[PDB]
Amino acid sequence: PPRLDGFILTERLGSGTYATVYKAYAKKDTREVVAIKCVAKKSLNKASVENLLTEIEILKGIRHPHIVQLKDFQWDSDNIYLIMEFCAGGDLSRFIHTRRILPEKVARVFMQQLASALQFLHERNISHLDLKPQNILLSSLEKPHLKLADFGFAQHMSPWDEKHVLRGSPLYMAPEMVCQYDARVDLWSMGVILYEALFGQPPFASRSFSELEEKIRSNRVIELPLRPLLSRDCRDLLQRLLERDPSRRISFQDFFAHPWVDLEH
Ligand SMILES: N#CCNC(=O)c1ccc(-c2ccnc(Nc3ccc(N4CCOCC4)cc3)n2)cc1
Repeated sequence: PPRLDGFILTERLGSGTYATVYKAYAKKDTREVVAIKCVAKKSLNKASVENLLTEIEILKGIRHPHIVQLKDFQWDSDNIYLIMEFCAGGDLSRFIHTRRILPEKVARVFMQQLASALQFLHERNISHLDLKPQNILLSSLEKPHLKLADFGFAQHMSPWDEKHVLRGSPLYMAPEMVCQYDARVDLWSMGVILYEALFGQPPFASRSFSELEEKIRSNRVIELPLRPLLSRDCRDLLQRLLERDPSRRISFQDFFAHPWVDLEH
């Protein structure tokens, strides 16, 4: 791994074609623990100092209990270092899948954590995410707080081959997205995540890509499986997140004031 002025790099947590994320203990503090994303400068489309630091200022100001904090930004001769809040529970995708499903009560707590993050971000006109359980992390396994993460560093630290890099998971992408579309795609995504939490797999889970495409392009309303049976409110919310016509899909205003979501926790 890389040696850094302020931290000791322990386990590998993540790997990309270009980046690597290590866990880290602060040197002279040790109880202080971070996740550090490392990216070689050679992999990046070079950028203004103005523009990059401007973007880092903006990311560091995106501070919410259910968003992974960018704590600091460092660099050396070879790399950049995005120093993040460490989430010790791992990703929401393992969490669901190793438990098969989450019961409605737990799903609910999680959705209100994720919605409170999304409302905050919506207020700031931040949107068009790649929301999925793999980019959502857990503060711990003990009574976990979910944390939205950005697994794809972008904008002024984008790579040279940005126009040849494929973006989105299609199991979480709003169909209008995969085929002109506003931030209401994020509400679709929330729907997929809720559905995956209650039923164990995204609505469009599939053996193959043609199978997947079929489902994305279909006009069938999404059928909720029979079990578990869920409260009338949960089912209302979920049906209205998973509406294909974005015009017909729930508003952000309605999502945030929706009874099942509370937002009077
Ligand atoms: N390169 C690349 C692609 N990955 C990321 O961008 C990425 C990965 C991890 C984190 C991150 C941030 C904060 N905390 C953590 N915690 C974390 C803890 C455990 C695990 N896993 C434990 C189980 O095995 C898989 C790793 C993953 C993340 N990760 C942020 C971005």
